[PDB]
Amino acid sequence: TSDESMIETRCVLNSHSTAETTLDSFFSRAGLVGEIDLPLEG
Amino acid sequence: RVADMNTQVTSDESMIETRCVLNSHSTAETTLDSFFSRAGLVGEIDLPLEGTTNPNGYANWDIDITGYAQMRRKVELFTYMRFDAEFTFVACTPTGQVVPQLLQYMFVPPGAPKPESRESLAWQTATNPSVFVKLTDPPAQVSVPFMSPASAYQWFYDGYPTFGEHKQEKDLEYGACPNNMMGTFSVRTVGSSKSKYALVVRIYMRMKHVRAWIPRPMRNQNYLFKANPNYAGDSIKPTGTSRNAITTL
Amino acid sequence: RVADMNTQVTSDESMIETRCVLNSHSTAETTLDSFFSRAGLVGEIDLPLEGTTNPNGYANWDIDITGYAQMRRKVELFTYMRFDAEFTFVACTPTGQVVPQLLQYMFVPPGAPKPESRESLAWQTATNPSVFVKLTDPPAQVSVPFMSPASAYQWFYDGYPTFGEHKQEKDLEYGACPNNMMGTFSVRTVGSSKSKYALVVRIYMRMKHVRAWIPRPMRNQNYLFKANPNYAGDSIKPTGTSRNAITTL
Ligand SMILES: CCCCCCCCCCCCC/C=C/[C@H](O)[C@H](N)CO
Ligand SMILES: CCCCCCCCCCCCC/C=C/[C@H](O)[C@H](N)CO
Repeated sequence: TSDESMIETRCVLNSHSTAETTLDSFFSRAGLVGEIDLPLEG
Repeated sequence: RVADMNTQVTSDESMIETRCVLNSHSTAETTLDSFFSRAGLVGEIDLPLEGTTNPNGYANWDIDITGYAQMRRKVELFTYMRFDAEFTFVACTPTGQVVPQLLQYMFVPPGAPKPESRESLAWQTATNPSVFVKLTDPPAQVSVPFMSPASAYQWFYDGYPTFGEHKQEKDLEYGACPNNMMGTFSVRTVGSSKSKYALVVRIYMRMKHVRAWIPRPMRNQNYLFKANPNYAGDSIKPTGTSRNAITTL
Repeated sequence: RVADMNTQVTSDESMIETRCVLNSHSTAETTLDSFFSRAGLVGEIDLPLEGTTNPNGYANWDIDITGYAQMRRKVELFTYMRFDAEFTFVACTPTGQVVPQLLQYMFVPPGAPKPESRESLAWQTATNPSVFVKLTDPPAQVSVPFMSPASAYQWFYDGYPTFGEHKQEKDLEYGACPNNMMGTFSVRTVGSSKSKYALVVRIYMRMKHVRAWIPRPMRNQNYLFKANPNYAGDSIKPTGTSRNAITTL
């Protein structure tokens, strides 16, 4: 509850960016989605 | 209700008589962005064919740049040190040969699963930053940001990470600030079967946008262990060369 | 950079129907300056001829107004109580006779020497406030200020005066606030030889400019010891009279 109704708080300047929790940050990372085998004798 | 709540005609002047000297001498090469933005060897990864070091074609190199004396002494001139890093990986045969082998560098941040094998499912790198590159390609260069939870990296941590009583079994935790260990750098040969080439991955790291804070004395003793200021006590050498007498050179 | 540093037409109205009543009823007699500015017996001093109480013609009465139940219960309605006192001393024979005897009342504040005899050198009263008066004279009346180091007198002191561990031998110090003990009230017969009259000095004390703060429950038990809320545990009586049954009167 925004830390105010539970404890006494000081002023904190939250220069904490939320840009890394976006979908374009959480999902724009290449991951293995397919492996194709082209063997010689298999 | 309480009210209590450039030489001109010790700056060379007080010691000798001086002429006017126009000092067009730039200080731009002594900056941190000049002294530290030079890539140095911070890691070497061995992927041999018959050796017992990394025989399965994969290796998990814990990110610790204090493994080589040159760059370790360079960065250990300070304690607190915030920078972005240009990481370069020069993969080659132990004979120096450039073999047609495909490798997968993978940055494994703390908490991410370290691969237990060459064909591990952690190599799918759906969220981990990973590099796919051949040895015939030029060395893989990546820009690594300042990733520490702290405001700067900390080559000297006078303290312990955890609480509780610190016995001799937990004495290895001294100086190990987890603001500096940033997971492992995982290398594999991308394939089900064992690679036919012995491989050496040399990590060269160049720090950009460097900020460093607290200068300490340099390292005048031989480094022995990574992230450890331990020195050979029975072979302490002086900071420099010696003289047969003080009245002579 | 932080920003954190008189009845008219429950006031008789919600229960019954009321008429308008002009309440010209003064509240001036229920004030502290009305309830407490009445002199009461706070001390009796015996100076007999053959008794062992004060046989030498002098007495040192420690100032403690909790010696008589009426005024003690009056003032003990509160804890904190700041006032100036009108002290009256009615000296007489134990038979009530008014004898031609000269007495010396002497206020001995804490630190001042208590007289060890009738002819003590403390009776020179060069700094101590002292009263010289005959028994044939009217009772000696003096205005005593508010002399406490505290902001009010304190008939109940929930604590100890000194520090350190409080054993059973030091248990008598409980409730003894030295903001209230104001030395002794010393009486003598002014003379080298023993007075020929048995004497009784009755201290009557009237408090003026009274300020009292914290009302407590009154005293519903019999007082036993001065400056002590001790009660007879095996003979605890109720606050009032009893009834044979609750459905009857
Ligand atoms: C795709 C590869 C990405 C590589 C990411 C590398 C992370 C760079 C972090 C470098 C910061 C210092 C690392 C550790 C510091 C020291 O060696 C010791 N812990 C302190 O003595
Ligand atoms: C010339 C005679 C002067 C007489 C001076 C008398 C001083 C008056 C001080 C009265 C204040 C209270 C005295 C003590 C209070 C209580 O009896 C107990 N200490 C508390 O229970």
